Amino acid sequence: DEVWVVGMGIVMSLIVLAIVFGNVLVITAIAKFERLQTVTNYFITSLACADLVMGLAVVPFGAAHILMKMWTFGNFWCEFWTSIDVLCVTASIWTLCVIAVDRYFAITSPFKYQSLLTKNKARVIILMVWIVSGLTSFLPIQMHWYRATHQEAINCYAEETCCDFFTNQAYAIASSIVSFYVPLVIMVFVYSRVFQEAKRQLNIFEMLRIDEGLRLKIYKDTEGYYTIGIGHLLTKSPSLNAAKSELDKAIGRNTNGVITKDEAEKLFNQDVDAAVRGILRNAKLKPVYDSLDAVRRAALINMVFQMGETGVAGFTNSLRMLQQKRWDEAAVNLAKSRWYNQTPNRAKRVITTFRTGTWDAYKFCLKEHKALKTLGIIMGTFTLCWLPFFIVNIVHVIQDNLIRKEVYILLNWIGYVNSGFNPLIYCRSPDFRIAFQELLCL
Ligand SMILES: CC(C)CCC[C@@H](C)[C@H]1CC[C@H]2[C@@H]3CC=C4C[C@@H](O)CC[C@]4(C)[C@H]3CC[C@]12C
Ligand SMILES: Cc1ccc(OC[C@@H](O)[C@H](C)NC(C)C)c2c1CCC2
Repeated sequence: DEVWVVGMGIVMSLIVLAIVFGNVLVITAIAKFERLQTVTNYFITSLACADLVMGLAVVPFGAAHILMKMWTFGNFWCEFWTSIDVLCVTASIWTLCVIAVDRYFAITSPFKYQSLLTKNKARVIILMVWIVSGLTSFLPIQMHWYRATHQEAINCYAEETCCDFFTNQAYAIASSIVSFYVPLVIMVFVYSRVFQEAKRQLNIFEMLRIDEGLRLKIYKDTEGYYTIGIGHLLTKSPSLNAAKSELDKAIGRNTNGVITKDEAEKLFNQDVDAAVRGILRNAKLKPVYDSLDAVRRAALINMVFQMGETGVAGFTNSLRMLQQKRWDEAAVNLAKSRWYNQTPNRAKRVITTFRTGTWDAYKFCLKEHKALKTLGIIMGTFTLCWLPFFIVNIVHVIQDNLIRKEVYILLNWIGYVNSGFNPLIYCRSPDFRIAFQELLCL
């Protein structure tokens, strides 16, 4: 009825507007801020382009097809529109598969979080995805290879006002597997390894980068002591000059209370090295360290880094039970300390690491790991929005009379609405957040 059509009209207009605004913003943000011109964001540009082309050239014509209950745009635009629709989905899922693979080679390289690809190579990859997926999208449609031979389909082909996507089973099966299932299966398989590797490759340096933070200017501790870099304690003296001298001495140049990322990592290495040397020189800590596994050793190094060899050595009953592998018993004693009261968020992560012997407490804490999670969210949400439609479509092939037109259209629009979601997910990135407020003049 009238109220449903007008109400449907408003909702669809907002979907078209949300997709277009959101995706133009992404493209603009990457194009204007150099810090965002990265290989990963070049693939995100490929994905935002598909979503923009979806939002501008696909969804408005689909909306008009639903509202008008017919196709008023002619047979040529009908086949062309359908081809663009398929291209936008094929290109998107292959771009996500490329991201997964790129992230895999990155995490399994000594560079860890940087692409092994150059921007030129990445551009050529994107161009290859779009050309190939465009060839597999447009050719079977223009050539009419997709066409079904039943009368309901045949009548619809000859009718200029009918643009119902009737396809033969071989086309529906073949194009779905190659254009959607194969890249999806590879993406989910490869990206689960990326996540596995980020947890597996967690070390003491990332653990402390997480706990201590990074500051290139002098700041105050929890104890209010002058610090810089990754928890590098400068002096217990309440003089900023005393902190500045000690800094100038450490680095070996006129720092003026500021250091480089190169200098921050340099001090950090010495500190972590000293913590380990201090453990190996302590009679009370060395047997505890020898009995611990790789992960738990990092938790112990962390404590020595924060409190010092002597401080940790005082936890005589905890250390005894760490040695005796009585983790939950050690955890209780460690919780019943001044250390836990002073730094509860850090202590709980360290205590958890001692209990589990895993990195689950440091899961998605690093900014690079947070970027990986964001990319996983993009992939997970695309899959959730498109898979019900693709399953129902390949089930309509096996069992002809499954569910009706209204369910088929609904599930396609679930997929469509995904083109509007990605700009909101990039809001997770602080770099993207700043870019947006800058472009939106907020
Ligand atoms: C209907 C069809 C033909 C239109 C498809 C639009 C085409 C022209 C778009 C979609 C995705 C686009 C690419 C998206 C990603 C990048 C990375 C960017 O840093 C340089 C350009 C480049 C390589 C774009 C070139 C143009 C491109 C291939
Ligand atoms: C290879 C491939 C790629 C994308 C697909 O769905 C997109 C879907 O919005 C369809 C085209 N829209 C109709 C409402 C026109 C499909 C295939 C195979 C059939 C379904």
